[PDB]
Order: sequence, then C-alpha cells, then structure tokens
Amino acid sequence: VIRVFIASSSGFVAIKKKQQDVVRFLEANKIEFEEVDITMSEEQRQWMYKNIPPEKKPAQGNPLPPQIFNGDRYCGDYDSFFESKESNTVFSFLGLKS
Amino acid sequence: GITTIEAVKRKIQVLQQQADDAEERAERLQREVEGERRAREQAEAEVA
Amino acid sequence: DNDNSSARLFERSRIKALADEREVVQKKTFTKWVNSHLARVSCRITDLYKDLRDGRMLIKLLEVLSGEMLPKPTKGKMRIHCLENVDKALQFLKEQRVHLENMGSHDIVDGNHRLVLGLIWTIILRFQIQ
Amino acid sequence: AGSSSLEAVRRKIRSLQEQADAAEERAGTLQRELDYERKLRETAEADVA
Amino acid sequence: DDDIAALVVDNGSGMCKAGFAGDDAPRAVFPSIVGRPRHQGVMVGMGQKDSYVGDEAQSKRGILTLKYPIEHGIVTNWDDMEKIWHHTFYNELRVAPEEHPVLLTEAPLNPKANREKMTQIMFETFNTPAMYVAIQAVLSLYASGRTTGIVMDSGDGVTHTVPIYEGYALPHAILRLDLAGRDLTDYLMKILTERGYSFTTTAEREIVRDIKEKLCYVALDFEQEMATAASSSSLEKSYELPDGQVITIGNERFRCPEALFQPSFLGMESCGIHETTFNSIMKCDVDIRKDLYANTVLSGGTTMYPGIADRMQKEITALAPSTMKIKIIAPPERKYSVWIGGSILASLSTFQQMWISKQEYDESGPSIVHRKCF
Amino acid sequence: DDDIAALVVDNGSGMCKAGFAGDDAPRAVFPSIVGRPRHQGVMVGMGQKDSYVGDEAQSKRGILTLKYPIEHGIVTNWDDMEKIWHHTFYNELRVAPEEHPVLLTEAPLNPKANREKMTQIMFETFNTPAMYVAIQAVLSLYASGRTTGIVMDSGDGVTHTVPIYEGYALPHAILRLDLAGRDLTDYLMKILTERGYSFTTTAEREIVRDIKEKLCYVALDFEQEMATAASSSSLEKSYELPDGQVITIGNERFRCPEALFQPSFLGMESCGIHETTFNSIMKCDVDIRKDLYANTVLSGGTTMYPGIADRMQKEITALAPSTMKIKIIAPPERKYSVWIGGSILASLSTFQQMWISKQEYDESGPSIVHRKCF
Amino acid sequence: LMKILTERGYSFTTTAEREIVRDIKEKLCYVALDFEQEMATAASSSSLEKSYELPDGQVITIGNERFRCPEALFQPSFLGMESCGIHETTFNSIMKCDVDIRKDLYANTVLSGGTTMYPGIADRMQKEITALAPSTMKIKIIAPPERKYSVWIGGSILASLSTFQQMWISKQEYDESGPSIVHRKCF
Amino acid sequence: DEDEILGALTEEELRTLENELDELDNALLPAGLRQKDQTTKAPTGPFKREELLDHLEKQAKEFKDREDLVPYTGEKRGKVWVPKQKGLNSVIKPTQYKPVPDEEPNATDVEETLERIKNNDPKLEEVNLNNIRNIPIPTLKAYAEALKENSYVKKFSIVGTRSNDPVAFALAEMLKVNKVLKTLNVESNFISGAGILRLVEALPYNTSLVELKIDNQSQPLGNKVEMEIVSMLEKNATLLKFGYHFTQQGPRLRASNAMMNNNDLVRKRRLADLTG
Ligand SMILES: Nc1ncnc2c1ncn2[C@@H]1O[C@H](COP(=O)(O)OP(=O)(O)O)[C@@H](O)[C@H]1O
Ligand SMILES: Nc1ncnc2c1ncn2[C@@H]1O[C@H](COP(=O)(O)OP(=O)(O)O)[C@@H](O)[C@H]1O
Repeated sequence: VIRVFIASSSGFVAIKKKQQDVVRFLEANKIEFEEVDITMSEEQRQWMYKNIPPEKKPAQGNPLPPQIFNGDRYCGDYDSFFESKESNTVFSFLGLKS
Repeated sequence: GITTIEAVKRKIQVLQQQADDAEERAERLQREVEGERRAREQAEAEVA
Repeated sequence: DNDNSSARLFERSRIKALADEREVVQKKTFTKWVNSHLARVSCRITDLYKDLRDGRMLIKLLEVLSGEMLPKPTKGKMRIHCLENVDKALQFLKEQRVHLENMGSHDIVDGNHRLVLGLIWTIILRFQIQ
Repeated sequence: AGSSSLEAVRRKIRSLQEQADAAEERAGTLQRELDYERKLRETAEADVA
Repeated sequence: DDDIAALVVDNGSGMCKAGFAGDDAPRAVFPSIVGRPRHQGVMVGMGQKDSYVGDEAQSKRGILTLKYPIEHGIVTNWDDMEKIWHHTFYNELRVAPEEHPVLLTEAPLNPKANREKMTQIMFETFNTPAMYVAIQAVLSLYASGRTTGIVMDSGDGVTHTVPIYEGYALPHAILRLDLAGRDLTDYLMKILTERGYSFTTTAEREIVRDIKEKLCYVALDFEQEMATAASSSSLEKSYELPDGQVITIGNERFRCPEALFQPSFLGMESCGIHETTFNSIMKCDVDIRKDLYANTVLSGGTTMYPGIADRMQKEITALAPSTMKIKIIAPPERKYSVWIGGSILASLSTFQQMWISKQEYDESGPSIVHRKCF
Repeated sequence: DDDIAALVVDNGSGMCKAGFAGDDAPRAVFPSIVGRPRHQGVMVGMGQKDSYVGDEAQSKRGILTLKYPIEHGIVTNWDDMEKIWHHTFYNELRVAPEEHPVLLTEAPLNPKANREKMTQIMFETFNTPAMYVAIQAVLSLYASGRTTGIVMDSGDGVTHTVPIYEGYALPHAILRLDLAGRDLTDYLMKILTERGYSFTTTAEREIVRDIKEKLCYVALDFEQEMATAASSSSLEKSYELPDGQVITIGNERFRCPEALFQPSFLGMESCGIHETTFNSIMKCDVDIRKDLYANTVLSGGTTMYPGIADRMQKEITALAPSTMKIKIIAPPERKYSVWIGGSILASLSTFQQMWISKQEYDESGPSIVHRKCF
Repeated sequence: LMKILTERGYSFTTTAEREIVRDIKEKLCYVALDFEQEMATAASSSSLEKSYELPDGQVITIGNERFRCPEALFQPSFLGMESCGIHETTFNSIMKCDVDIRKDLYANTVLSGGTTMYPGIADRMQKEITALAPSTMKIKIIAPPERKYSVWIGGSILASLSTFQQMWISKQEYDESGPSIVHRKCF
Repeated sequence: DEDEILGALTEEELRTLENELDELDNALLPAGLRQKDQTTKAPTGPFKREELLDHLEKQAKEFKDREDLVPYTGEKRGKVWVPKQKGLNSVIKPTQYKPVPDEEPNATDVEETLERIKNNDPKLEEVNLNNIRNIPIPTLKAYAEALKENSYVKKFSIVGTRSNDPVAFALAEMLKVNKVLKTLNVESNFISGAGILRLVEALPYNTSLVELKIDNQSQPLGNKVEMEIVSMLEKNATLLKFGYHFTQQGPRLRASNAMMNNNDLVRKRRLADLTG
C-alpha cells in the first residue's frame, strides 16, 4: 500500500506544496494510499531515516519530509516523482501495475 | 465612418448632459438650502 | 434638558450665522482682488473654492505676483497630480519665508473653506508685491 | 492594454460618468438637508406663535 | 528629456509585463516560462538553445518541459530570471539598459535577500544607472486614482491585502495569504481527473490554465448552483482542444473558483479571502474603518472571474455591521493596473529623489535598498 | 476538620496550574487549549470524542485546530473553560470537587460579570462547599514575603501593575496594559517571515512560542546589540523543527522582547513597561513613593527573559530622581508566585472567615462575590 | 468614564477613542437628584439604559454608568482625591466671607462653564447648599442657558466699556518695564 | 483633440466601442451565462489522451525557430561591490510532550440505529454519530424526521458529519416538536449562518433543551446573525448552556447576561422549592 511520509506543520512553504501535490495526485487517480505524520510519531520518522538508501541523502542535514514507499520497499522523493510525472512513468515509479 | 462619428458625438453630449444637469441640480439645491438656513436662523432668534 | 436645547439652539443659530456673514463677505472681497491680478493673463475665477482646486491657477497667481519663474506644472487629471501641483505652490510660498501652518495639499484639494480663505488672506498680507 | 490611447479614452469616459454620479449622490444629501431645515423652521414658527 | 523616462517592469508570478514610463499601456506582455528539452538529444540536438524563453517557449509545448522561475512570489532560480530580464531588455523592448532606469515590483512580506539579489543583478549585470523597488498593492491604489482604501492583489502565486489611509500605510494590518491561481489550476486538474479527463504534464498545465481563463465564474450561491447543475445541463459549456476532441466542462466551471472562498477543498488550513479582507479591516483603528469599507479595491488576474465583485460584496456585507455601506471597486482593466501604477509613479517629479543611484550603490552595497525603499 | 484542604487553581491565559493548599509547588501545570477536529481531513484515529484538552491536545497538533478559551484575561468561551476545569479536577488531581474548597485567581480590572459567572459555575456545576476569588498581584506580593511594594505582573494575556503600602492597595493607581507574550509570539511570526521561514497554522504558532521561550533574551542596550549582530556572526543560535530542518534566529533574539519596552514596533499607542510602572508609582501619594521604589517585584512567565532586571532597573533609574535608590526584586521561582501566595492565603487561620459558604450563595445569588471579595 | 466603561467590557485606551468617550459623556450623562434611589432604580429595572453607536458601526449600552460619572463631582472620593465636593467648596467659600454679606451671596449664586451643563446640576446644587445653609437663608441658583460661553460674553462686555480704554497694557509700557508689568496692571 | 484620438483608433474598433457602450457587462444576466462560448462544435469521442499528446508533439516539431537578435552569454557589465575589510554550541531541540493512545473508531450501524429510533425503543438512550465515513444527508434528514416522535432519546451528536444547511433546517423543524432531547451537538460542521439562525429560531417554541453547541463552523456567522441569536436567545429562558465564541463584544455580553439570568432563575426555583 502507498505510504507517504508527511509533516503537518513545517516552516517552509515549498514542503507543504510538495506534500499536497503528492496527496492531490494520489487522490485524483483513485490510488490506494495512507499517510504517516513524521512530527506526530518519532519512531516512524527514525525508521524513515534509515529506510532511505545512502546515495539519495542531502549532503546537509536530515532528508526532506516528502517520501513515498509501497509496503516496506522505497519508491522515491518528490523530485523523482516529478521526473516520473513528466516522463509518464508514474505507475512503474510507485510500483502499481497499470 | 460618418455613423461612428455621429455615435461618438451623441455619446459625448449625452454624458455631458447628465454631468451638466447633475451639477445644475446640485447648485440649485445648494443656494436654496442656504436661503433656507438663513430663514431658519432669523426665525429661531425670536424664540430666543 | 430644555436649557441644553436652548444652548444648542444658540450655538446652532447665532455662532454659525455670525461666522457665515464674515465668510461670505470676505470671499466676495477676495474674488475681486484675485481677479484683478489674474486679469493680465487670460484667466478668471467664477468660484473661489472650486477654481483653486486643481492648483494650476494658484501657480499662475504666484507667478504673476512674484514676477519670477515657477516650476512647470505637471499635467494630469488624477487627484495626486492636483496634490503635487498644489504642493509646488505651497513649497514656493514656504521658501519665500511666508509662514503657513495647518496647510496641506489635500486641504486645498478637498476644498476646505477656512483654509482656502486663510491662504488667500495670508498671500494678501505677508507676500510682497514688488 | 491594447494601446495607450484606448485606455485614455476609457479614463475620460470614467471621469465624465463619475462626475455626474458624484453630483447626483451629493444632490440627494442636499435634498434631505433641505427637508430637515424646513421642519426646523416650521417648529420655530409654531413656538414663536 | 531624461532618455524617455524609466522602464517599468512588472514581473508577476505567472506572466511578465514591461513598458516605458508615462505610457498608459504596457508595450511587451509575455509569460515567464523557461522551457528546456526533456531528455532527448535526437536529430542533431533538437532543442537547440536549450533555454527557451517566452512565447517562443510556449509554442513548443510538445518537446519541452515548462518551468516557472518564480514560485510563490519568490525567485527560486536566478539564472532563469536573468534570462527573462535579458530577453525583456534586448529582444522585445530592444533598448539599452544602461540608458534608462528600471522600476520593479514585489510582494509585501518576502525574504529580505530577494531585494538585495534584485539590486545586485540589476546593477552588476545590466549596468542600469538607477533603480527602485515598490509594492504591487500600493501601485494598484496609485492606478485606481484614490489615496484611501484597502487594496487586494491576488496574483498567480500570492494574495495580499494592505490598508492605506490618507496616504499613510499601516504595516501591522498587512495580510498575506498563499492562495492564488496555481492552486486553482491544480484543483481544476484534480476535479477534472475523476470526470474522465486526465492532465499530468506542463503542456496540459497550459491547456488547463486556458480552460480556467475562458470558462470559469464565481457562484453567488453555491448550494443553488449544486441544485441547478444537478437538475439541468443549462450551465454546461463546451471546450475545443487544439486537435478537435471537444469536451464538456459542466459542473466544474463554478467549482474551481470556490476554493478562493472555501480553502477546505484544497486541503489547506487557511481562512477565506473575504475573511482575510475583513480581518485586515478590523485590525485598523476605529475611526478609519468607514473609509476602508467604502473604498475596497480589487486587482490581479485572479480577480478577473465574472461575478466575483458582487459575491465578495455579499460576503463582506454579511460580516460588516448593517449600518455601513460596502463599496467593491473592480475596474475592467484591473489585470494590468499594477503596471499602470508604475507608469504613474515614475512620471511624478517628486519621485526623482527616490531613485537609488549607482554612485550611491557602490558605496553601500546591496544593503542600500532596505533604507532607501519603504 | 483539618483534613479538608482547599484546592488552589491559578488560572492564566496560557497555562492553568492546580494543587493542594500548603504545598511548595503546584501539582498539575498544563496549557489551557481546547483542540477541535479540522475540516480538511476526515480524521485519523479519533472515536466518539469531540475535542482534546490540554496536553493530549498539544500532542495531536497535526489533526486539530487549537483554541484558547481565555482571551486577554477575559473568558470569551465559557463551555471550553468548563471543559478545562473538568479536566483539571478529574484527570489531573483525581479528587472530587464536592469535598474541597476552591480558590481562584483573577485579573484586577475586568468585566464585573466574570466573577459572578465563575462563582455560578463553581456552585452549580461542581457543587463545591465553599469558594473564594482573589486578585493575582496581591497573591504575588504574598509569595514575595513583604507587605509593601509595587507588583508588576506580565502573563500570557495581560500586564498589570498595582501598588500596595502596608496592606492597603490604591485602586486609582492600578494600571492595566494589554501587552503580553501572545502578542510577542505574533510579532515573532511576523519577523520570522522576514528571514524566510513561514508559520501560519496554530500548531506553527505553538512551534513559534516554543522557539521564543528558549531563544529570546532582552538586551541591556538595543543600539549596542544591533551593531554587534550586524558586525559579527556571534549571536546566531540554531533550532530544530519537528520535521527535521534547522533554522537560525540570529538578529531577532533581542528584537522580539524589545516590543515590551517599545510598543511602537507593534503599532500600539501605549507606552512601555517601565513607563507604565513609573506612572503607576507617580499616581501614588508623595511620601509613600520612597518605599515603592525600593520594593518593585516582578512576576509572571513573560518576565523570565534573561536581562529584564538590569534593563528595567536602568530605565526606572533614568526616569526616577537621582537622589533615590531603585531595587528590582526578581525571584528565581517567580513563574509560579501567583499560585504560591495563594497556597499561603488558604493556609492562614483568619482566612476561614473569608470563605463564601453554600448557604450565603443560596440566599444571595451570584452577587455575593462583590460584597465578599475585593 | 473610561475606567467605569472598562467595567462593562468595552475597552478604550487610545487618544482617538478618548474623544468618542467624551462624546458619550456629553450625550448620555445626567446628575441624579438622589444617588442611592437612582442606583436602586437602575439595579431594579432596565428603563434607564441607553444605546450609543460607535464610529465603526458597533452598538454599546451605557446603562448604570450614566449618573455615576457626574457624581464624582459631588463625591471626589470616587476618584481617590480626599477633597470636598463642589457644593461644599461653594459653601466654604461663602463661610470665609464676612457675616454681613453672606445673605446676598446666598441669593446670587451663579453657575458657569461647560462642565455645569449636565441635566440636573442646578437642582442638586440647590438641594445640597440648602441642606448646609441655615433654614432662614433661602438659596437661589442662577444658571443661564448659554452659560458655556459666558466667560467669552462678559469679555465682549468688558472690552466695549469706555473706562477700559485706559486699562490696557500699552506697547510702550511693556517696552519700558519688561514682561513683569502684567502683575501690576492686571488683577 | 478627443475626436482626433478616436480617428486614430481603428474604424472597426469604433463600431465595437459603440456596440460595447450600448451593451453597458451583462449585469442583468446570471453569472453562469455572462461569459461567451468558445466554439460551436458538439462534444465528440471519449478523449483518447495519446492522440492529443502526439499532435502536440508533432506541432512542436514543425515550427519555425525564431532567431533572437541578442544571444545570452551571461556577461557582467557592472562593478563588483568588494565590501570593506577591517555544550554552548549545541542545537536546541523541541519538546516531544507525550504520546497518546489511539482511540477505538466509532462502530455504530446507521440503519440499525435509525430503525431503533423509528421503533421507539425503551433501551436506546443516547445516539452518537461522531466521525463516521460519508453519512448521507437524506439519511440525516430521515434521522431528524424520525426522532421527532421518539421520546426516549435525550442526547444527540452529529459532530464531524459534514452537515449542511438542509440538516440544520430539518433540526429546526425537529426542535419545535420534540420535548425530550436534553442535549444537541452540531459542532465542526459546514452549517452556514442561515442554518444557525433557523436553529435558534426554534428555541422559543420548546422548553426542554438545556444545551446547544454550535462552535467551530467552517464560516463565521457575522454581525447580523449574532445579533439575531442574542435577541431571540433572550426570548428563551429554559436553555442553560450555550456553546459559541462571539467575535463581537456586545452580543457576547448580552448572551452571557441572558444565560446567567436563566441559571439564576433555576437557583431561585430551587430556593422556592426548598422553602415550600
Ligand atoms: N481572463 C481571465 N479569466 C479568468 N482568470 C484569469 C484570466 N486571465 C488570467 N486569469 C488567472 O490569473 C492568473 C494570471 O495572473 P497574473 O495577473 O499573471 O498574476 P501576477 O500578479 O503573478 O502577474 C492565471 O493563472 C489565471 O488563473
Ligand atoms: N522560560 C521562559 N522564558 C521566556 N518566556 C516564557 C518562559 N516560560 C513562559 N514564557 C512566556 O510566558 C507565557 C506563559 O505565561 P504564564 O506564566 O503561563 O502566564 P499565566 O499563567 O498568567 O497565563 C508563554 O506564552 C511564554 O510566551
């Protein structure tokens, strides 16, 4: 099932816009999903930190909130989502068969 | 054309007509209420 | 409270009538003085309150009396253009060491009777014809 | 925003319309002021009598 | 005689406008889009001069990715914005930037580095002799011809309301809502998706924006429009795509702009635009609220929906006391009024002291803009 | 019946503190917030419960909207306040209110109906045997341990100064200024928008308040510290958001509480805290001013920024005549003083005369409080 | 009035709202003939309530505060002052005079100033002075309707007299004797 | 020379301006019908997306490349500023507060509860419908209609059900009929000002409801609406608790005074019963 890691309260507008963009895309196409708040629960955020492959980390600080998983297998961040959005390779990006 | 010239003309003195009529009405009411105020003051001094 | 009504009657009739006497007669007196100096240029005033409200003719007045070249009036039909035009004449009066207070561009543009009449009276009194 | 002359014509039309509109809105206030003053002078004359 | 005045450049979030000062209409109007080749190096580098700018960028929607240099009123990419300014100066206006001053606009509440970067780019790259930065909502009041009222400006990326009384502005009553045209476009795509028509890429973003511009209106009563649209198909309209394929919008026409008044549809914790205007009015003093009620001014492209003025009048009249009179002013030319304000501001003589000189700039650095502007 | 111990409830705008009388510290301290479900979400893991109260509401910030029942020291919403009282009595202390007397705290100058409504709610909803309403600043002077001095109280909702000389309070010199920590939180949001970080939601307001409580200090000299912050990078401090990002406050650390001493930053007409205290002293009689200068007492959470005592001593010494001496008394435990003096007041033997009995309420209605309590 | 209007919940703190409070005081205040009965009557019923309209369009209700604000003239202890009221001040000023001239001063009490225009000051003042004075002396309160401008009007009477043309301070006298001439020339 | 200015404008634009002045727009027309149609062709097909994408790509491929006069080299034509030259460091972390156990979701059948209300069941005492997925508003109207004749239910809550104005109208019709419902809860709904006004309009007709909670609506009530609630709340005397946050201060004061008077009447009748 699609799991989006989101932060309900953030100091940056772009993070909110990206999270709502992902939620809008998932809601528009009848896609099965579920959301987990990283600010509400500490253990889920800590699990999200070590779930990420080391090559896609920011060089500076913790990774950005919007992350997409299905089950326990990792799909990508917002940037890879946008690449798949324009390349029309979205269902392969999330892993659901079209 | 000539028809557009006449239409522009007609709109010009129509709008000028409402402007002039409204200004004339305002002027008439202004002077008339001034005279009315003078009459009211001269009437009230006698009660005083 | 009939005595309160009597005092309201007094301040409504007597004070306002005694003010309006002097206001009307002084405005009529000032109209002739401004039209005499404005007669040399092709200009004339029909109403003192309405005509001084663009500010161009006040600049004409100051230019005629001073006989010295004022800054060129800004062309424009907006309210702010009139404000800036009146501000030019007010600044010229200020730099000629003529004292004005409670005098603004928006006071002239809004057509306040007392301030317009006071401006004309101060121009009559303190400004030098020369 | 097709040309400056068009928008200037619009601005002149707006000025010509709003002059009449403001003058009518002032005339209404003048009329009610006149009615109030007439009522006052009628009451004053009755009190004189 | 001062090299035919300054150049007024209004850079909105969605579209850019530019023209000479003293002219009553902008000369150059074009969207702010930087389109790039997607992934392909097919057929001897098709997509030559990779940075595609403006109308010529929007012509090649099929083979390019369309990217906006300005997001939410803030410049994310500065090379793209430099490209936009260079294309404005040298390709359409075609005048020397070193011979004329430049006037620029900005939203009220922004990060402080934006003004410094604008000053640094305008002086170091284009070598302009003088420059100034102003606030868009003040220029809207300049264009409206008034000096007292509350001004609302809703662009493609930001909405903001400022009050001004007798030429004096109150900084504590300025409100900034992040509810604008792009959110409306995304909501229109979202509600169109479950109807049966799916739009994903930026080439469809332009089409959805065109559909919203041509066929959208603000409902006076929302539940009445629910009942009327459910009962009959009289409200339905037909849109024609660039290759036949005529589609029917229908119920969505008045559902997109309702997110302006109810942000719950967009899933954002924010108040309505009428509530924002009312709260900005109530934060002012007691004696000046009457003039602000009687001088409400609308501006921006987002306010170009039909039937928004009377709807906002009804909503404000509900909130306001019944004794006052509500006066919503919506000029038909309001979409350009911000730029028109610039054309008024540079024309005044008393504004000549407000220019930031280059000789003043190279003594103080980019920090002169804070003490010189606003 | 010495077993019957009164309950002391200090009731501020920000937090509520409750505990048994005669104790050193309040047993329960928690913010008075009533959180309610959002409209944008269709809720995650909430059952038949309608609202969340206090700490559990603070934990689930992401799915709720947070509301404060007490507004500027005035209870606008009485049902929410009743919920706060029920949570205090049944979830925090786990004691039946029908057995113990209740002591409450209340601002000096406020609507008359507030005391009557509090007495009404106590005697009818909770059916307490006895109750009493006390003023906060007198309790602060009780906790200080002296009977002579001027009490300055700054809470989350209101600031007020009262003078007391030898157990006699002067009602004509009491001053109430509406400048508290919540306005400072809103100003911190406004000046954090300047750097680039944006906080709009009430949960973001809680984040901003938590930033302010830890990273704000009052400068002894403002002009020195502005130049120091501009010159070097020594004043920056880093804070971690719940999402994971790191922000740097820097210059704003001494700019947020400076609005206490200069309200013109907020657009407010009124004067600063030191001017208010000086005016309250000069309203008094001539020969009691010497004792009032030497016994100035600080109170409230808002007065726990570092460096308030030195700044306020310097300001009053600048205002006061040079031949007199100024003493500022800031206990390290002052944040709970309004509670602690109350725990003293219920412990006195003669205070058993002051209890409002159930019978007296039954004959005299809710108007007994005006003749019974100051 | 601002302090007791805070008691009902309406807040006025700025200098601009002080003029609004002054207008409220001028329009909706009066002096009660008996203070305790008026308080009891105002507590019993709502017939004494009045409504005022704020400049922003909000509506407030004064009610009990109509007669409490002018009562501070007769009881300064409401304001924290320990001084006596205006009636006691007038009676004390009468008692400081000689015995022979007290009757004429009792019969010729004149009110003036804009503060003396609350509805019912004349009757209350007559009642209080009659209570203080002996029964044989009869009190006579004189208050012209246009008392607010009386200080001006007598001045217009004063400058038109023929004797007053010799009572000026000349420019030459001031130039000779400095600014200290006003103490010799004026009372 | 305005005539010369109009002559400088296009002659077709002159006809357009005359017709536009005659048109003065479409204020008489409703807002839906004011804006013009784009095309006249009827809708066709199910909108295959790939044809649109292929035609857009083809149109992008066959297009003139316009040649700009000035290419962008990114050169600098100005002077560089060159400014003049002359644990304690630990990062503070926020408070975690305390985790809260997850509440068990509401499991109450809608149809069974509605049937039990329709059957006038003695055992059913309290009805709770808070936080239920996608409740039908005809079903809510049926609940409001059916609970009129049920005298065995005392508490009713519809918090977080996305209720709208018709539900408020149905409840307004309810409150005149029923004499048993002690508590009503309509918080966190989408009821506008008119529905709240219609709800408080039913208060003078019944003397059995002692608690109302209308807080946390999606849109604010306004001045006129609150003016109506406070006046016809002063009409009613039975109501004991009213849950709302008033923006305006005068209505807030009057509502507080009225509710205080109601509870004072309750206290007075208790004292009168105690005396006998
Ligand atoms: N004719 C129109 N009808 C309806 N909406 C429009 C129209 N023109 C533009 N818009 C909306 O306004 C937006 C453009 O606003 P714009 O004025 O470019 O904002 P900015 O202030 O950033 O320049 C578009 O995204 C579109 O949603
Ligand atoms: N340690 C602290 N340092 C600085 N400010 C604080 C601190 N603790 C609390 N505050 C401020 O004081 C407010 C709480 O004050 P409080 O003592 O609860 O007042 P009251 O009890 O009268 O409501 C908070 O809003 C916060 O802004």
